[PDB]
Amino acid sequence: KRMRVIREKVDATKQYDINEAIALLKELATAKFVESVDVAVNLGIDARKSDQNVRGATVLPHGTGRSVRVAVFTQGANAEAAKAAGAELVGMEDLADQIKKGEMNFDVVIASPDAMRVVGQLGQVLGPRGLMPNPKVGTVTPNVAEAVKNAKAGQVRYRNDKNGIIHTTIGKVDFDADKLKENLEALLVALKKAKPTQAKGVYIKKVSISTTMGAGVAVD
Amino acid sequence: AQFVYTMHRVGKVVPPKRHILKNISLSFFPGAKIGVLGLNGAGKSTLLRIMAGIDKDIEGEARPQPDIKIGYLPQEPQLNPEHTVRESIEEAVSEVVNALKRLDEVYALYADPDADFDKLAAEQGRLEEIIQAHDGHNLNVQLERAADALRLPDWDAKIANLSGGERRRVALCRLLLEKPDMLLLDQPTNHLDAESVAWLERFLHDFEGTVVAITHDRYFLDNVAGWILELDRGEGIPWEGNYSSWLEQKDQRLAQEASQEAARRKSIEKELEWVRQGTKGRQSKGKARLARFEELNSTEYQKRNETNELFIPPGPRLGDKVLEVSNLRKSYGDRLLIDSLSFSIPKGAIVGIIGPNGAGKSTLFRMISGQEQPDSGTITLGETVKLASVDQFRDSMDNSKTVWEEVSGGLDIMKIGNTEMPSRAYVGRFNFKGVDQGKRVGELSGGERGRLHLAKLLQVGGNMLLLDQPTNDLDIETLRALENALLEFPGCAMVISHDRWFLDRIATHILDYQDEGKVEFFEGNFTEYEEYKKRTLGADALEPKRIKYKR
Amino acid sequence: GIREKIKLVSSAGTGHFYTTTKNKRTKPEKLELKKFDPVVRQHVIYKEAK
RNA sequence: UUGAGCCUUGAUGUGUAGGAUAGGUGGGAGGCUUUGAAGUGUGGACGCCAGUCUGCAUGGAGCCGACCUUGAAAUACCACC
Ligand SMILES: Nc1ncnc2c1ncn2[C@@H]1O[C@H](COP(=O)(O)OP(=O)(O)OP(=O)(O)O)[C@@H](O)[C@H]1O
Ligand SMILES: Nc1ncnc2c1ncn2[C@@H]1O[C@H](COP(=O)(O)OP(=O)(O)OP(=O)(O)O)[C@@H](O)[C@H]1O
Ligand SMILES: [Mg+2]
Ligand code: NA
Ligand code: NA
Repeated sequence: KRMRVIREKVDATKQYDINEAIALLKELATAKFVESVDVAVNLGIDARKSDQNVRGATVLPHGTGRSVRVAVFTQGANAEAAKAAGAELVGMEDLADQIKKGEMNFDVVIASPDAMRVVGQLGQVLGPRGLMPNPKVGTVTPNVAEAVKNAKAGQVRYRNDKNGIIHTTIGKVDFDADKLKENLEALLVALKKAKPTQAKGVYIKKVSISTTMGAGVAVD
Repeated sequence: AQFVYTMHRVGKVVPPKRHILKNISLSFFPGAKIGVLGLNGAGKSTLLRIMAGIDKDIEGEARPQPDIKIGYLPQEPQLNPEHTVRESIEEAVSEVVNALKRLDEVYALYADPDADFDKLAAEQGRLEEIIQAHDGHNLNVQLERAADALRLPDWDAKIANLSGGERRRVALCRLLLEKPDMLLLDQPTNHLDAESVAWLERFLHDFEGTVVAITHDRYFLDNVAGWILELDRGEGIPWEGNYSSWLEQKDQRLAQEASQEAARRKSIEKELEWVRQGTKGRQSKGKARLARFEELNSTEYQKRNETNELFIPPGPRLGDKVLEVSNLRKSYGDRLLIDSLSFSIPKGAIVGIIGPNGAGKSTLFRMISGQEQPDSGTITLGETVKLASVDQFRDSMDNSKTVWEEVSGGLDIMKIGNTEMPSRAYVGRFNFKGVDQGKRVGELSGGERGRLHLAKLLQVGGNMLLLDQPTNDLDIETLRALENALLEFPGCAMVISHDRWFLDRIATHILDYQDEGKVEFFEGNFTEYEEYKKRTLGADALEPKRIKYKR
Repeated sequence: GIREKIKLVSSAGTGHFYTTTKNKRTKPEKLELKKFDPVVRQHVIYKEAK
């Protein structure tokens, strides 16, 4: 259907300005969905190499538009603070028997730098799943309010594809051109910070931004 | 098309002054498949040891492209006898396992605040990066998939208590788990059975990277290789084509070389006749012609071709009762290899023992030689029988000793049954016909190792032979010589092998292993064995599945 | 003339070497002797090289 | 007439367990198809032989997710791949 027309409508054989592409992105209004985005960027890194694998977290002015339920696996006197600071799933490390069984999914894995005795599944059943984060990523630290604030603001984590591709969300099209430009610039500068020790070619081989149903337009 | 590997003017010199490789200039391009041919001693394993970076002594320049991984499998894959199957396997993924253990150690940080963040949490990122470079967490599944695809033994099994074929499979799995871009294989089908070889050759055909494989066989080579590197005495000769066309080209090359050498002999004799004349007056004679004759008197390298000299000494006279087994049965733990096997060996017979890997082929030889004790007993030999046994593994010779010392033990006269034989003559009967007596056992090549093994183990003079994979590293020439020697044998022999053609050209009784530990015995050769199967056959033809490696 | 020329390279890390000959056929194992190293002025191990 | 490269458009990815061919993270919710089907008859291709992809014909509104007991999830796009 609408694909069999937007394929004719698109002219994705060129490289577009970041603000000359927002008009083409908004042109997709003829499609029916919630129209979130899946902005993807490349890198001059070899995912076979450990020292070139790129991972981290960011903070953006607006958010993803979806609530991410973050956990806090450090119970005790800090359990009340974790629950009242923005812990959508208040399950302590010693309280992971029942809340963990009840909640089969969430937004952000627990991050408790002052108490992280829990391992999880004994075989990477949670770390391998990606939800289980590490303190160096930015989740586990002495502060507890940091994780709650990141969950509320929808801080997104970078994941390195097999070919060095990094994918991220900005939200639905109800965000405006200026908001989109701000978020993509934040992502680009974060990638500039997180460029590894090897800088081959261009740190952004290609950058494209697309909706959940529509086309993907290069941002150059 | 950027190459993958390059050699320019690559040359190697061995003890004294012998140019095994002289001026080998070659380039290796992506997706290539090369089969390296040659006799037993040509320099194939040398060239692959150079290509692996292990040997830098060479003259010239050999180098791969940067950031391309070379997986080198030699033709002597070594493994840790203490290690079990998993203890040997994980070394191919050791980075992920070591990093995971370090993560386990690090996770006590968030328990106890001792040197909390600025000292090890940052390095936790490097550890998670080394995990990320691979799958890391989904690693047990990777290991299980590799074991399933390669039909590995269960991880609880040790490495010393492993059959040669499964040992080679373990080496193959540990090599391919590294996931390289250029495979160097030094006889990768040394101890493999039919299904394992077929799977390996299909995998090699599917392999995206470059493959350089040394093989003395022809059918697997026709399967895998894209072109051939002949690697004659000194010089490497590329070739596009199949094994039979390459063979034809090789005979033409050798015939032309023989003709040119004969013409050289003719011309040298003529010019010597001229040199041996007088001046006849006060005239020239001439120094230019003298110089031409002196430079014409040069040296040419004869082929060190083994050919038909493999000396199997005749044993004592053999009566009609040679060997008999009754209801033989053997099991290990819960898996049973031989169950209710009975058969008698008439004199003069060659028994081709065939079957899959670790089916019990070598353990049968252990029982016959008396080093193992069967559960159901009743193994017997005639009183005239004298046993000479050749093992599947060459790990019994002192690599320090020379060829002559190791074969003969230092005694100038060698006793073989009734007749005393000169040790040097006996050793030279096995193609060590020159100063090759002085070479060291460790410095010998794989095929020369097999030849020396046969020479050392046939001297006992038994009229019953128990040969276990006797043609492992041998080429076609030594293989044919051994086949002829086996045919001209008065006694009887039992040969375990995986070469169907070699077994078919000599076997008179087939002893074939099957599933559930049944060892079918068939008196006859392979032609009539196949005819019997066709006479009473089953309706299907599809063995393999060709599972996978990736994902 | 079967005794090729070899140099024993110091293991002290400096580039210093004694030089000698060796029967490369009868003695394939690499030579190893404790000789004086005038660079560091200590008797250290020298190992065979090309 | 070809050879090589590059960009697009397609087509393709049988381990075990799983409903049955599951490439990778996606990132999100349901869309798909009705711009005529979940199919039957037919033709080719792949085929690790289970099978899913395909040009057609009247008939053209129902196929999967979501539910989870599997290391992973459901061709439900454009993607740079
Ligand atoms: N240090 C040495 N001194 C003298 N001769 C040596 C030395 N090392 C190796 N050789 C000889 O060099 C020859 C080449 O051996 P190499 O292993 O390269 O042969 P190959 O054809 O690859 O063998 P194979 O196919 O049987 O594995 C052999 O005859 C070997 O004895
Ligand atoms: N002591 C032992 N304990 C347990 N299992 C053993 C022991 N010795 C051998 N095995 C196993 O029993 C089987 C017997 O194999 P064996 O060494 O007799 O030769 P094969 O497998 O018939 O032939 P090939 O050597 O050609 O592979 C193999 O699977 C081997 O790993
Ligand atoms: Mg020198
Ligand atoms: Na070799
Ligand atoms: Na064995």
